Amino acid sequence: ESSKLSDAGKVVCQCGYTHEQHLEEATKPHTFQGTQWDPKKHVQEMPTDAFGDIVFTGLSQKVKKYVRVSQDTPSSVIYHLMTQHWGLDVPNLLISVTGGAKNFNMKPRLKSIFRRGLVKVAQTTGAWIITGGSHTGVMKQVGEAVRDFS
Amino acid sequence: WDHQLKLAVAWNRVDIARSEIFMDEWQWKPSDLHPTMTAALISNKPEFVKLFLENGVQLKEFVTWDTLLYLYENLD
Repeated sequence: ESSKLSDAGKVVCQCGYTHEQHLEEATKPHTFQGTQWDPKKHVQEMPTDAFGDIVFTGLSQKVKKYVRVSQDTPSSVIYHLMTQHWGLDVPNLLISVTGGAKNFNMKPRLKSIFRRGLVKVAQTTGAWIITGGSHTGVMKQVGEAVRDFS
Repeated sequence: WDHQLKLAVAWNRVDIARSEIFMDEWQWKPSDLHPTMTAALISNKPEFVKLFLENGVQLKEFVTWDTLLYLYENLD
């Protein structure tokens, strides 16, 4: 149990994911109720089942792939997955765009360069746009600049 | 962002409808434009139709039974 109770999440054992505690099973003493449980010793690995596809309800009509992956995973397994089981060929350019997510302010000249040049470099070389997945900020500009070109 | 589009329907000016009230953070929730898509379809005003098509107004679930019943009561 965490000393600092969260906002409406006071029942949280320093992680509080979905339970009165931070556990998906019985919160047994396990013969040792170690205070400040180490992530290496407390957290374990279960096989994944949260894979599949997603379709946004009414926002779009195409299908999108998604996979839930562990914190520590060899990159060979992920690459083999995306090549064989996802039908993605070897790329030619790997551009990684990152920036402010929640508090981002931009000038129109700044917006134009994303509107044009990133799309031009993406659609000629057949690059791979890799970025964070969230609904705020520069990644939203990237998403709109990639949907409007399509 | 609904009142601005209601006004922009009556302006008959596309670039003003595009230049500020479609460049900021537009809350998508595409059901907003159905009362505006109907006005654009009725007035004709055919140009706003395309503009709303770039913004994800998919016609497959936009056209309801009651929407078409209302549309057919406003013929030329």
